[PDB]
Amino acid sequence: ETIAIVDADATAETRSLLSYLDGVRGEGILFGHQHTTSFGLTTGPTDGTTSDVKNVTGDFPAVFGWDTLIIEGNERPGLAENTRDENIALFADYIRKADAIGGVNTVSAHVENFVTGGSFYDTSGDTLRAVLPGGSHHAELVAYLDDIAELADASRRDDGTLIPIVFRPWHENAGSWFWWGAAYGSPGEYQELYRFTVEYLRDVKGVSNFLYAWGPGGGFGGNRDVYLRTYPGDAFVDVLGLDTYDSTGSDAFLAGLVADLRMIAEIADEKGKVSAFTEFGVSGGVGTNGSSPAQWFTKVLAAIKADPVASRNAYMETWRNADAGQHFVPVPGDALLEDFQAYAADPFTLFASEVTGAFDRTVAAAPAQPVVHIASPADGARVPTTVRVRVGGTDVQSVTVEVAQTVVDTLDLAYDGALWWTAPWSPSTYTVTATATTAAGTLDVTNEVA
Ligand SMILES: [Mg+2]
Ligand SMILES: [Mg+2]
Repeated sequence: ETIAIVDADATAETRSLLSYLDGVRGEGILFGHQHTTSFGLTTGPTDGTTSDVKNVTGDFPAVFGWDTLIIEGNERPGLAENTRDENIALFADYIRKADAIGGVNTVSAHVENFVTGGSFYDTSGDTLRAVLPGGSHHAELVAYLDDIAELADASRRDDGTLIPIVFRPWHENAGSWFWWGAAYGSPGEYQELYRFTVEYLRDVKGVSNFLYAWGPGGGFGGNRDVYLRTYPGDAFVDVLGLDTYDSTGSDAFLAGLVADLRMIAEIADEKGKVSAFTEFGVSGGVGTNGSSPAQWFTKVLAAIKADPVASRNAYMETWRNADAGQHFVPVPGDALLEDFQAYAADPFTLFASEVTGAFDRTVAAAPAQPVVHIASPADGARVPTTVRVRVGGTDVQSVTVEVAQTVVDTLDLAYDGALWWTAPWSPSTYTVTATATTAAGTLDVTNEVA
């Protein structure tokens, strides 16, 4: 078997996981839970071995979700008193335990606001643009990504084998609740953020156990044009996702959801990639500060199962069981408990003990697709600066840039020794076209800038 994978030199276990995730589509959907062994309402103090899901269904989820907030010391097992390095050691320990249980690990990144010192919910500071290549706070993103690379390398089985992780950075960017969202950067600025993240981890740090997930949000009504507006590209994404919460349980909701789920499944099928329901749940959760829409879990599942295309999604993850006010997996006292248990007992939903042959497959990577993109200035950006061009997946002889408004400037770039071909530029709508002469032929790309 030969598969399209973002990291063409990913570990055998990592290519196996991507193979497994595609093959499971339409046969069964893996249930996922965020912080499943680190936050619980029925577990007592957590140590990476107990889960609310296990306690109420008799099995751990098939997908264990985590966050880089652990590294920051803002979420258990991470502690604010700890160094980032000991938080990383705790993080890797919990991933190791999940793997031993038989689950698949996924990691999101609720990244701190580098500019303001605030949280991921602080949308001031112009932080997205500040962390892009050439940005005033770019070094801080680099430091943050180094910690992630460190975590990836610490995530090893007892025998030394790297545990595959589905890394899902910069999620829900079609909305504006996070500082990396749609109101704080053009689609092109977001794309360069995502591309840089992949390239820094894979190419500069040599991370080999990552699959890359991208999930811009939910509620697209099956509109591919809106959904793919911020699509980073085939060379950057392994898993296409969708994040949708509801508390109505209405026919209108389920119809819109099915439309989005078949949309992502079609796109993934066409591209030879995987699609997944990356986040789902009752809005506000199922606790005292949430809702109990009648039979919500089984209604969602029935709507998915009834559709032969919508059901072609590898996993569906719900959110963290923080406290009585805010939790997403029902516990005794919650009206939705029995319905979740019914959802869990459905043969279509897969839990930890039902995950088999995920990591031991023999599969080859398709050769990496050659790419060129202008990292600065990003498409849609407002502009002395440095033009940065990335050429990946091939040997490069030269890179030339033409600025047009009629051509007003021609730049010959030089390789910087690590990532970009660059040149100085001293600049009402410019067109910036990069042309790379490579061993895979001529590649070009055009960014439009104000
Ligand atoms: Mg590598
Ligand atoms: Mg089941």
